[PDB]
Amino acid sequence: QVQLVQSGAEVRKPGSSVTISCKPVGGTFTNFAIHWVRQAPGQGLEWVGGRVPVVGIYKYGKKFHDRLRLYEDDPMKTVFLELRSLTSDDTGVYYCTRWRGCGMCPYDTSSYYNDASDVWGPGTKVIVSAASTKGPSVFPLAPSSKSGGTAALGCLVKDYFPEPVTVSWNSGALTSGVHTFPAVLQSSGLYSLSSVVTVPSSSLGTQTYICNVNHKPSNTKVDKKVEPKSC
Amino acid sequence: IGDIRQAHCNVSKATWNETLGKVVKQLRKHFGNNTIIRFANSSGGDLEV
Amino acid sequence: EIVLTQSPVTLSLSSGETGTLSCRASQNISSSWIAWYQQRRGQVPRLLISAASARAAGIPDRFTGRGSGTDFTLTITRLEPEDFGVYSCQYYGGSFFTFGPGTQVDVKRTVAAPSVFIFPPSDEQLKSGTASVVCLLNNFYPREAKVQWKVDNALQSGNSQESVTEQDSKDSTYSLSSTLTLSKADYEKHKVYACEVTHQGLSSPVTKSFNRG
Ligand SMILES: *[C@@H]1O[C@H](CO)[C@@H](O[C@@H]2O[C@H](CO)[C@@H](O[C@@H]3O[C@H](CO[C@H]4O[C@H](CO[C@H]5O[C@H](CO)[C@@H](O)[C@H](O)[C@@H]5O[C@H]5O[C@H](CO)[C@@H](O)[C@H](O)[C@@H]5O)[C@@H](O)[C@H](O[C@H]5O[C@H](CO)[C@@H](O)[C@H](O)[C@@H]5O[C@H]5O[C@H](CO)[C@@H](O)[C@H](O)[C@@H]5O)[C@@H]4O)[C@@H](O)[C@H](O[C@H]4O[C@H](CO)[C@@H](O)[C@H](O)[C@@H]4O[C@H]4O[C@H](CO)[C@@H](O)[C@H](O)[C@@H]4O[C@H]4O[C@H](CO)[C@@H](O)[C@H](O)[C@@H]4O)[C@@H]3O)[C@H](O)[C@H]2NC(C)=O)[C@H](O)[C@H]1NC(C)=O
Ligand SMILES: *[C@@H]1O[C@H](CO)[C@@H](O)[C@H](O[C@@H]2O[C@H](CO)[C@@H](O[C@@H]3O[C@H](CO[C@H]4O[C@H](CO[C@H]5O[C@H](CO)[C@@H](O)[C@H](O)[C@@H]5O[C@H]5O[C@H](CO)[C@@H](O)[C@H](O)[C@@H]5O)[C@@H](O)[C@H](O[C@H]5O[C@H](CO)[C@@H](O)[C@H](O)[C@@H]5O[C@H]5O[C@H](CO)[C@@H](O)[C@H](O)[C@@H]5O)[C@@H]4O)[C@@H](O)[C@H](O[C@H]4O[C@H](CO)[C@@H](O)[C@H](O)[C@@H]4O[C@H]4O[C@H](CO)[C@@H](O)[C@H](O)[C@@H]4O)[C@@H]3O)[C@H](O)[C@H]2NC(C)=O)[C@H]1NC(C)=O
Ligand SMILES: *[C@@H]1O[C@H](CO)[C@@H](O[C@@H]2O[C@H](CO)[C@@H](O[C@@H]3O[C@H](CO)[C@@H](O)[C@H](O[C@H]4O[C@H](CO)[C@@H](O)[C@H](O)[C@@H]4O)[C@@H]3O)[C@H](O)[C@H]2NC(C)=O)[C@H](O)[C@H]1NC(C)=O
Ligand SMILES: *[C@@H]1O[C@H](CO)[C@@H](O[C@@H]2O[C@H](CO)[C@@H](O[C@@H]3O[C@H](CO)[C@@H](O)[C@H](O)[C@@H]3O)[C@H](O)[C@H]2NC(C)=O)[C@H](O)[C@H]1NC(C)=O
Ligand SMILES: *[C@@H]1O[C@H](CO)[C@@H](O[C@@H]2O[C@H](CO)[C@@H](O)[C@H](O)[C@H]2NC(C)=O)[C@H](O)[C@H]1NC(C)=O
Ligand SMILES: *[C@@H]1O[C@H](CO)[C@@H](O)[C@H](O)[C@H]1NC(C)=O
Repeated sequence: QVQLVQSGAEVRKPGSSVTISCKPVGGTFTNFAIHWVRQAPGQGLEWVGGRVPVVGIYKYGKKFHDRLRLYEDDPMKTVFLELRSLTSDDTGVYYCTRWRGCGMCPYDTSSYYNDASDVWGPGTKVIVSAASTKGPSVFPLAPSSKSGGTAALGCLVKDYFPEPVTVSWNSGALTSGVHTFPAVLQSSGLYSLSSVVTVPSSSLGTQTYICNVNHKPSNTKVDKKVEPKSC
Repeated sequence: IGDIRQAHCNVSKATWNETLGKVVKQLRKHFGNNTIIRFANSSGGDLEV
Repeated sequence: EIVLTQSPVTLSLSSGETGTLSCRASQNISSSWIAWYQQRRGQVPRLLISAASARAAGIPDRFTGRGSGTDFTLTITRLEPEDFGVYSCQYYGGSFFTFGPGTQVDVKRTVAAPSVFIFPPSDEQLKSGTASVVCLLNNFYPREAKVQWKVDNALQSGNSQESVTEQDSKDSTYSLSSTLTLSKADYEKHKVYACEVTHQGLSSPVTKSFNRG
């Protein structure tokens, strides 16, 4: 049984370069090839490159010439991925993949490259965004006539970073009906999301509704009230 | 540099089985027709022996 | 190049129900260079079947693989709520590996139309120079809802991103959040904003509109 251990997440400015480590644990090093599979946020899997560690049997993707460079370091027994000229397309989670086989057979000195991947690294989140630790800017999503007994209201979190951001309603009081959408990466390089909830229209002007957005790295805690206007 | 494993020497089992089956008949000419002979590994002593 | 395509984009299945995913290759490929992966909730992908038929280590009997030449199928006789998510097929033959686009599976449920809402921007955000109109589709089961923004009945494109939650555990419903983002001046060049929802269980495309004021 083998295992793959990667690096932690990183954030890089656009146009710069990033280097990701991957060290196998308890397996043959020079036999099977290490492939790299990435996943842009919300899209399918994309093959990056593959390389037998020391033998050098490698080949990169058509999309990654003059920007990718795979190398290794056998004193540390760790392979590395290097990607240059970073854009917001290159944001995603990068996986260290490998095949494992037999284990008991040691006399196999050959090198393999055309295989699947049953051994996967936990992943390394690479974020391409030219910005710094910025707190959110909560904006209300007030209900109005624009339905049939039940209306909807929410808060909009915009222009922030790291994204562990949590949203609660009335300090954990309102839980049912709450739908907090996943964060999206804007073209400007700042995260954004929105969390809404459905309430009966009879308790619009009666029950007070406030959000509780807590951005931990920036140490920001915002309690914004949702007040209807109805246009 | 790279993985490590012990040095070894490979001999095809079919050719060695045939070679032993051919030497045993030449050995029976001195030690008996329709008799059995054995051979185990070394006894012991010097590493070069 | 060698590129793969997956047909049953979203395949709904209940407990014990049987499904069959497909993975068509462009050229003719050998039946020893196709693998199937399981990806549940943005976690690590797990190799289901290698060589389009060889079931991997520990992969249960419910996953059977077939295919030859151009089309490759993955048949799931029965499934727990354990094996739900996105399935991908990989061609691992030549010097250039390529994956399938992915195919999500859903817990099969009765049809449900989305409750649509629309949220105008706040004046506090208008003091910052940006405008964000939100269109919401809540608690609808049949995936593949179509959201189209109309500005004075003129269709827009490009500046309208959207995000969808995962399939809810209790009621097996989905929710979509489309965010239309414009600038300060582009917000004032019109006054009628709306979003139209095209949906299966919705017998007519519902439009939720409002005016600038
Ligand atoms: C000295 O001497 C010594 C001794 O002799 C030596 O050593 C050696 O070496 C050699 C080399 O050189 C080597 O060979 C090698 O090996 C390897 C290993 O193998 C193993 O494994 C495998 C795999 O399988 C899997 O599965 C199974 C079941 O089915 C199992 O059993 C296993 O284990 C594995 O596992 C997996 O799965 C499972 C499930 O359950 C799981 O669990 C795990 O985890 C994993 O995942 C196998 O197959 C094998 O087996 C075999 O063998 C045995 C022995 O005994 C036998 O018994 C059997 O039967 C078999 O065989 C048979 O069959 C086959 C089928 O095919 C055939 O082939 C043959 O012929 C016969 O018939 C074991 O176990 C391996 O792998 C190899 O192969 C490879 O390579 C080659 C060359 O290159 C080729 O040809 C082939 O084809 C292959 O390849 C592959 O891969 C690649 C890349 O990597 C590719 O490209 C290709 O195409 C392929 O792939 C494909 O297919 C596959 C399969 O089917 C699949 O998977 C994929 O996907 C695709 O489709 C070779 O063979 C040996 O081993 C050694 N030995 C020892 C002991 O050590 C030395 O070298 C000498 N030296 C001097 C210099 O002299
Ligand atoms: C023992 O211990 C030693 C001490 O540490 C250690 O050094 C030894 O490790 C390393 O062994 C290597 C053995 O090759 C040795 O060579 C290096 O190889 C590098 C890899 O790039 C080349 O090969 C790949 C893949 O190889 C294909 O062909 C082989 C042939 O047997 C085959 O077996 C493989 O399977 C593979 O086939 C491919 O196609 C198949 C088709 O079906 C497919 O099935 C396979 O899966 C596979 O894909 C190849 O992909 C490379 O890219 C070629 O092709 C692309 C695409 O067209 C082109 O764009 C490229 O330009 C390139 O074309 C060239 O090759 C093709 C054939 O593929 C040919 O047609 C073209 O005409 C053209 O020649 C490429 O071929 C390679 O990068 C190394 O290059 C130099 O620079 C390195 C980076 O700095 C440096 O580390 C190297 O040392 C090296 O030399 C430089 O530094 C020297 C220092 O002494 C100096 O003297 C010299 O002047 C230079 O400055 C190099 O060629 C490594 O050198 C060696 N050491 C390392 C890595 O440090 C270790 N060995 C073992 C066995 O254990
Ligand atoms: C001919 O073949 C025979 C077998 O038919 C073979 O006899 C065996 O030799 C091995 C050594 O090659 C013996 O194994 C050792 O046994 C002793 C106890 O008798 C152990 O203490 C040894 O382990 C020690 O060293 C290890 C090395 O790391 C340590 O890890 C361990 O803690 C011990 O310190 C070792 O196991 C074996 O007992 C014999 N007997 C048989 C029948 O297996 C013989 O060597 C071959 N060659 C010759 C010249 O006859
Ligand atoms: C993958 O391989 C298969 C089989 O070799 C290829 O199928 C072949 O496709 C051609 C058309 O491109 C078929 O020719 C047609 O034959 C019929 C009957 O003779 C005739 O009426 C048509 O007018 C046409 O000539 C051919 O028959 C068919 N092979 C077989 C065995 O049926 C397939 O095209 C290959 N894939 C790719 C991408 O090339
Ligand atoms: C010793 O090595 C030689 C050469 O690597 C082997 O000869 C090859 O054997 C294979 C398998 O029969 C053939 O397919 C090749 O055509 C042979 N090559 C040559 C040049 O003859 C030989 O079999 C090996 N012997 C042992 C016992 O491992
Ligand atoms: C003993 O001699 C006979 C006749 O010369 C011969 O056929 C036989 O092979 C010899 N012994 C053996 C068992 O080889």
